Amino acid sequence: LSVIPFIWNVFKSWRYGELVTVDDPWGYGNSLEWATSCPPPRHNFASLPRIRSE
Amino acid sequence: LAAASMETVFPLPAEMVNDGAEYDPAKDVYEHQMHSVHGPRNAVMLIRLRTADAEKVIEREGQESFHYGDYYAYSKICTHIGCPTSLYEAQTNRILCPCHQSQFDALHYGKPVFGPAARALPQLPITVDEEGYLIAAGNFIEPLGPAFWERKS
Amino acid sequence: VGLRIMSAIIVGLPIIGTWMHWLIFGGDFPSDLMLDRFYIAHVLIIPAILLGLI
Amino acid sequence: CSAGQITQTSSQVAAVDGNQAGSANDPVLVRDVTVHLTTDGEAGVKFTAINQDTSHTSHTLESVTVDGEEVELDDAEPIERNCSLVADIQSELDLIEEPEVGCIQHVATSLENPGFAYGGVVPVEFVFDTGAITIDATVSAPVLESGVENREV
Amino acid sequence: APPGGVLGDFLRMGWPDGITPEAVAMGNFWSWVWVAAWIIGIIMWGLFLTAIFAWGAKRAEKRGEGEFPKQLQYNVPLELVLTIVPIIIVMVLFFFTVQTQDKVTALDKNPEVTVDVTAYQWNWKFGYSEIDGSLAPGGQDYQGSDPERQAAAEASKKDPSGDNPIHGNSKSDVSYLEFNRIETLGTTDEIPVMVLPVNTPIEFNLASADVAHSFWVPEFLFKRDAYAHPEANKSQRVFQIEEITEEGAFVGRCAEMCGTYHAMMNFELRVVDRDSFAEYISFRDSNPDATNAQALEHIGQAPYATSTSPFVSDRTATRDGENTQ
Amino acid sequence: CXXXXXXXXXXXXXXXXXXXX
Amino acid sequence: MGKSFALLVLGAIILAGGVWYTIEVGYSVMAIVAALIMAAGGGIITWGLAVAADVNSPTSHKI
Amino acid sequence: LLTVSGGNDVYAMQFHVSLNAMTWIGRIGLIVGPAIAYFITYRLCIGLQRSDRE
Amino acid sequence: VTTINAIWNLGPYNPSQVSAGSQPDVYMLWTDGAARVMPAWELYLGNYTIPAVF
Amino acid sequence: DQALISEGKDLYDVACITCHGVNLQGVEDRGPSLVGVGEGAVYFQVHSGRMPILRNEAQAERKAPRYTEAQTLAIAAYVAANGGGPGLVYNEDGTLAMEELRGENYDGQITSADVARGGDLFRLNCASCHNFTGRGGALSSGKYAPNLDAANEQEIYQAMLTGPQNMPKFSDRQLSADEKKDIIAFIKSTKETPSPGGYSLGSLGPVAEGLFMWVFGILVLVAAAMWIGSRS
Amino acid sequence: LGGLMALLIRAELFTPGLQFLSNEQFNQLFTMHGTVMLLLYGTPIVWGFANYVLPLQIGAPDVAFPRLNAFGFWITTVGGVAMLTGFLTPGGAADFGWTMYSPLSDAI
Amino acid sequence: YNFGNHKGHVETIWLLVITALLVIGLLIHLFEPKLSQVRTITSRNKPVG
Amino acid sequence: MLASPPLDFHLADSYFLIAHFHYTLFGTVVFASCAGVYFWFPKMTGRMMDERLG
Ligand SMILES: CCCCCCCCCCCCCCCC(=O)O[C@H](COC(=O)CCCCCCC[C@@H](C)CCCCCCCCC)COP(=O)(O)O[C@H]1[C@H](O)[C@H](O)[C@@H](O)[C@@H](O)[C@@H]1O
Ligand code: HEC
Ligand code: HEC
Ligand SMILES: CCCCCCCCCCCCCC(=O)O[C@H](COC(=O)CCCCCCCCCCC)COP(=O)(O)O
Ligand SMILES: CCCCCCCCCCCCCC(=O)O[C@H](COC(=O)CCCCCCCCCCC)COP(=O)(O)O
Ligand SMILES: CCCCCCCCCCCCC
Ligand code: FES
Ligand SMILES: [Ca+2]
Ligand SMILES: [Cu+2]
Ligand SMILES: [Cu+2]
Ligand SMILES: [Mg+2]
Repeated sequence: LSVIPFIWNVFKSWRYGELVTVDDPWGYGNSLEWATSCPPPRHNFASLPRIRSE
Repeated sequence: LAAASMETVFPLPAEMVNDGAEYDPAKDVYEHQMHSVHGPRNAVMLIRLRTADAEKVIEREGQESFHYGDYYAYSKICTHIGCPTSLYEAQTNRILCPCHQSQFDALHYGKPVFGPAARALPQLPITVDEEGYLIAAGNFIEPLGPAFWERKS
Repeated sequence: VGLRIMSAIIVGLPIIGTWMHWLIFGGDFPSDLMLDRFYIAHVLIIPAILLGLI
Repeated sequence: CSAGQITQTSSQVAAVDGNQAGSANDPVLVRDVTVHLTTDGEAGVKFTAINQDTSHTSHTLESVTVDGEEVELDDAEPIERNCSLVADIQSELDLIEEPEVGCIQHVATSLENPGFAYGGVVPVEFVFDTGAITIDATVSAPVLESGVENREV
Repeated sequence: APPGGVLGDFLRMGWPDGITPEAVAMGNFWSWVWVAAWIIGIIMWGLFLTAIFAWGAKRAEKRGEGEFPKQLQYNVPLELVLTIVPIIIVMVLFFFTVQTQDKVTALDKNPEVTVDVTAYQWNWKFGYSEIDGSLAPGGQDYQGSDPERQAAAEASKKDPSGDNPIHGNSKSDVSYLEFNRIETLGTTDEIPVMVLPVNTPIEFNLASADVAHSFWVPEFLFKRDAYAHPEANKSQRVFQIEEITEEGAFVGRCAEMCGTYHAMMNFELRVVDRDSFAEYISFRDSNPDATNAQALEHIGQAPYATSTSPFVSDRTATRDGENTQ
Repeated sequence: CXXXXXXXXXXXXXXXXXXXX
Repeated sequence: MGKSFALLVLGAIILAGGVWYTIEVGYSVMAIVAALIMAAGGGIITWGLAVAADVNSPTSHKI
Repeated sequence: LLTVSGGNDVYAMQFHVSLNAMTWIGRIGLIVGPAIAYFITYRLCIGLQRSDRE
Repeated sequence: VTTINAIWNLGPYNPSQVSAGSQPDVYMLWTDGAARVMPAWELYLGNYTIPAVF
Repeated sequence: DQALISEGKDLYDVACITCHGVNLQGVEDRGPSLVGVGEGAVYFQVHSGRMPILRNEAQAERKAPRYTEAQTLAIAAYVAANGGGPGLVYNEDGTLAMEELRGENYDGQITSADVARGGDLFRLNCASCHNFTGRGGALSSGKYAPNLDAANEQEIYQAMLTGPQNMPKFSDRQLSADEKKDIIAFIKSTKETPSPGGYSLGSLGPVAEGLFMWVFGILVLVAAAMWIGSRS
Repeated sequence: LGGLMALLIRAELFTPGLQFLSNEQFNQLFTMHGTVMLLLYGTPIVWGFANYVLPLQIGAPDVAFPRLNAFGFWITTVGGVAMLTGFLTPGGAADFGWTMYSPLSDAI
Repeated sequence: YNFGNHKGHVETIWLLVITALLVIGLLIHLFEPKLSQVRTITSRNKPVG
Repeated sequence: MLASPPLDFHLADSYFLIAHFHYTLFGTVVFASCAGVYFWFPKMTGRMMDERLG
């Protein structure tokens, strides 16, 4: 029965559900994928930052 | 005929017989006997049921005396489009038509239980002669083969 | 068996079903003239029409 | 889908001539019961009595009655447990041999041939020391020597 | 040496009390291992809970804490010590593991009775191969193998018509099987009962007619796969026990997927007195035409399995939960 | 819709036997 | 808190119904149906608990 | 579907499917098969149109 | 290089004997497939019959 | 023989006892009674690799044999001791006839006069369930009549002597020895004779000739047209 | 799809006796359940978080072999459809577990 | 399709399921349902604009 | 516990094993997979999933 809320959540929030207006909506994301738009461009990157750590 | 067997039989009248105790290797009956085998509605399948199965048979009204103990004879011509229904299943006791897949129940007076056929297989009355031979005791009650406009009273 | 199927299809027609069968086959199936009507329709009648239409 | 609770393999039967009685919770079983009648007017009964009674009690068979007259048994010993009493006409019993491994007893039978019809069904009745088993059994000719039997014609 | 009473009962988690010294050793090991596992689990879960109740977002707001605290990433020495600790734990555990597993896998227990177990699809068949002269019919060491019944199997090795594909032997070489005089055969409607003595070293010889099965006795706390041609597979087909301490009837199940009626091939062990067993053997030896149930009745036992019942074979029955015979 | 004359009947059992001794 | 307690009570009564219903239908096919009943009851109870534990520590605000 | 079901005896035997199942596939498939075919084909045609415009 | 219509395997036409499948040619299969998937829908009027083939 | 039964029951006491019983009386929903089936029914079921059944379904399958020839005959001997029915057909010596049951008038090859008669017999009774040339056919619900290529002549004889599952039983009174031998002649002649003209597309008929052309034949000609013409 | 099978298994085990399933169709129900969740769910979910995030996490425009990457998805789907076709046969799917223990899983 | 010669209901349960799915689909197609935009803010997400 | 043969004698091919690899499979491939879905959903789709439903 868990499948029921899960499926409804995925289906509903795919079309509706809050728009993300920020690059990194979870706040303190610390990996390169949180340096792009949501969703990312076709080629994943409109720019690259300076990578100095993990 | 052993129990759970099927055999095609044809209307062999008394005067077209050459076999048996009175056989002369001079009489020619082959040409006549070919007429019966080549008749459009002549073929009849004779089934010997197991004694356990013969007690589960439901007969049609008016055709209750048409069997000889364990022998039931049904017309071989399908009641859909007249293909020969000859795929007799020994255990399921269904007769399957090769052409279009109709299953006629052998324990329900040939009533179809699948496919496009709507009417049950006609049954032939049979009995045994004084000499000891299987004979037809009567004619079919109803027209054989596929339906037509002016068929069923 | 194809001819048996075809003949029994025609014979089962609502009104003109048994009268049509006797007109095509020249009687009950099978009949003497049946394979002669089929042969002439096959070597001449249809190919003439076909060639003309083509 | 065809491997459900009702399958077309589990429900199959012995595919021989003549039925049986008793399945699971019955002390005595009879298997493959017919009234054999040789072409040249020699009669008898074929059956096989299995004593599978959990409470070892050693059933013995008193008599067999086909329709009206009894059958000549051959003073068979009582069936103890997981044993078997195979009976047939003597002519068809010389073809097989008594094992020394299990406990199987071969017995010959005979009748008076009152007038049984091939293909007919008759109410065979076994009377043991304790109980009687009544079953309808077909009348059939014994199996032919396989591969030697041509046509007279 | 189980820890205490009710606590010890809890630690078992339904582990049967065990009727064998082997089972006792395994049970003790299991209880202690669970004691340690529970401790470790409690610590790990305790930390997971304190992560909820202690380290929070607006838990750390009353104290004027801001965001981004400590930001530590490498406590080197703690990492090395928290690597070593699991190593020590697993090593000390493995010592006891190898210590315990030696008891069961030993084959030097000097058995006083050997049983030939033969698993087939789908039932069991037991035969008394050797019996010590002590508890023997007359006194001479019982020698249960059939002269001609076994030699007939030994002759199945080569197909008379050319068929020796498997290393110059018949594809259906049933010769690894052992045929005996006193054999209990299990039917679909009669559960095979293997009768054993008490306080005696028993040996079991396992083989399979066709497919892989598994001789599991929950009370033994032990199971072993029986394989067709166990020698070729290089599987030890023999296991021994010191003795059986308890008396009564114990279930046994096939714990290996083997076709359809896998859930329906159960056997029973009837452990009886020494003298009684001897008498049983004497009766069944002098009465080769008798049945196992009759022999069991001879020694005052229940003729049929008490811990198990045969399954009703009818498929479209049992819908109402009546699956026993 | 249903076949007008195809109708099951009520019946139980019968017996037979040959002649000429 | 509003939706919660209602869901808990509805779930509880359904679950009780299911538990009671199992006892009549012994080992039949209907035992499966009664299992579905109690599963639905338990599901509703946990749904109520989940909504209760969300309005306590919410992560999403109504705009 | 008409062609396959006209010859579902040879399909049943060679491909190990129930003949009754084949009959029912033919019966039901003549309603559900065309509908799915239309949906997929329409969407794919518009997809091909879109790729042209890009 | 390929066999078609091996008529020697089949015998002379006999109304009483038949084979498994026994399909017409590929172009005629749709008509034969129509007959298989049509249910038993006979109309029994007063002393008349419309076959299920109609 | 006695040792035959002895060793013949030994194989049966570890293989055929689950879904058959101890006294071959059968089980509720596992298998029938083997009483009266005969020495010829055990041969067909065991040798052809049809027995033992591994799972209940629409129809039991032919597979790899579990037992050899000798073992099969031992099991058959044990079974026939519980009331015997049809037996194996032998020849001049005590050997199982194989190539001798390829026609009534068989000497060293099939007589063309035997295939003619055997053909019409085969067509009358078994052309329906099987194909014209025994290629196989479908049945009611997951069942089918198998292709006849895999069976030897003894298996053919015993197949129509006993009636395996849904096959009817053809006793010697119904189809005589000569008729059965003629049927075998036709079966073994149509199998072992290559097509006079072409690559017989599994002998299935109009359905296989229409797939070779309508799917593969036209594709080659399209490829030729695509080669000569343009893509614009 | 794999869960629908676990529930059917789990429903049958509710009470003693075979209520709606048989041995044959219970055995082929955990074989297919345990398979479609290691090889049709588990592994096919490993390469989805891998195919999405890995190029995004290393700063790549695309994967090395994009056209081969598209083949890995389609072959998995075909394999999944192939293994489930067993249920559309009268006998049923495979009924030997997810491990093909021998000689249980041979011609014989 | 439910009217004819067939004794089995494994095909009835197959017909009714498909019919139910078709009816559900046609009702969705008729009473075209729409949903609202979820006007929420999760964690460090910014409002539209 | 399963890794020690003295303990695995009683536990092999039982429901203790079944319980074990459902804590590890349903552990990793279900809990962490769903975690990954909720985590990366904004990245994959530019929308956020409902917290209450989650
Ligand atoms: C080009 C791609 C082609 C893909 C097509 C794939 C779809 C095929 C689905 C196959 C389902 C088959 C399930 C089998 C079911 C079965 O065998 O049941 C039979 C009755 O068949 C039925 O009704 C099922 C018919 C319903 C099928 C619906 C098919 C519609 C398709 C076209 C649409 C869906 C897929 C769309 C894919 C399109 C791709 C694009 C996305 C009756 O049983 P029976 O032969 O009587 O035997 C038993 C005794 O043996 C035994 O005693 C027992 O006791 C008896 O009860 C009896 O069962
Ligand atoms: C489920 C396990 C099963 C096992 C194991 C089994 N059988 Fe059977 N047997 C059947 C079933 C079911 C049938 C029903 C007919 C069929 O499907 O062929 C059958 C039918 C037969 C027949 C056909 C009898 C007839 O005319 O109806 C013979 C002979 C036979 N079995 C012999 C054997 C022999 C010899 C073995 C030797 C191991 C064996 N069986 C093992 C289940 C089994
Ligand atoms: C259904 C009607 C039916 C008829 C009529 C029929 N068979 Fe069969 N036949 C079957 C079925 C079904 C089987 C499979 C039974 C089994 O293998 O358990 C079969 C099996 C066989 C086998 C074993 C096949 C093999 O590959 O080993 C042979 C040989 C055989 N038939 C030949 C014949 C011969 C010869 C005739 C007639 C002169 C005949 N059959 C008539 C249905 C039929
Ligand atoms: C964080 C780890 C916490 C450690 C808790 C230790 C609790 C186990 C007590 C051991 C009692 C030994 C009794 C005995 O002789 O039984 C024997 C050995 O028992 C064990 O297997 C204990 C293994 C415990 C796991 C190892 C963790 C050790 C951590 C290192 C710190 C010392 C078995 O009895 P038996 O041979 O059957 O007669
Ligand atoms: C437009 C139609 C397209 C089809 C999409 C397919 C998805 C269908 C799934 C339907 C799910 C319903 C949505 C829903 O209710 O979720 C939400 C409520 O939450 C739940 O469903 C939780 C309960 C689930 C488990 C307990 C079940 C107990 C009842 C027993 C049932 C047998 C709907 O509320 P919402 O407006 O989304 O916030
Ligand atoms: C007789 C042909 C009429 C065509 C009707 C088209 C209906 C197909 C729609 C199914 C797909 C849903 C969008
Ligand atoms: S002709 Fe017999 S069903 Fe069509
Ligand atoms: Ca249950
Ligand atoms: Cu087992
Ligand atoms: Cu097992
Ligand atoms: Mg294991």
